[PDB]
Amino acid sequence: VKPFSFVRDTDPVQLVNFLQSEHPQTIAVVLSYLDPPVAAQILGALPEELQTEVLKRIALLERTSVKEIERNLEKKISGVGGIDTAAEIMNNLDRTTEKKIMDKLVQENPELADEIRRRMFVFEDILKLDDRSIQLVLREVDTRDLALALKGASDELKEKIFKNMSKRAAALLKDELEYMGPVRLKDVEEAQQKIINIIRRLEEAGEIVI
Repeated sequence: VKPFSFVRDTDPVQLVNFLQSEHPQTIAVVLSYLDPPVAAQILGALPEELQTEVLKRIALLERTSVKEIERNLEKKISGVGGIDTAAEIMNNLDRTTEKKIMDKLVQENPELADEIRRRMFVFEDILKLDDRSIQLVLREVDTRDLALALKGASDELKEKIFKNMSKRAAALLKDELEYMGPVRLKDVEEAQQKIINIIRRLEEAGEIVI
């Protein structure tokens, strides 16, 4: 079973009560093991002074120093946490708290802040992109992944994507949808994740405009 799994079984406040007086690092460890919405809920309820530091430690969980990297590597060779975890927690925080943590990271860890922000991109964020960028992305997506990803998108996002496809691609997509049928929710999920990865890569290449 997974560590800290008894957390959803534990009380609400007594939970924040104990974590409050623990070392930030110890806090980072416990939260990085929980479902993000749960972690975001706890994080936002922690004393303001711990929020940023704890979020940063979650982001750099086993990357804190060259020594830590060297040690962790050796373990895996012989016998959790990270940027994604942090970004997922930030997406589930209330806007206000999220903004405060991001503003501080921008000031003290500008790079890490940038890694987290870019990792925070969700499928609906595609609505933030301009039409040209969207077309750029579409050329990198196969018909089936697109169809799957769309079964989990808002009608508005559906539209903005459609009006940006080539006539031939749109026809192929429509065909897929017609003979696709019901699908496992997790397929819709990885399809969207796949498109998101394409976006994350196209911006690392500095060719994606918001």
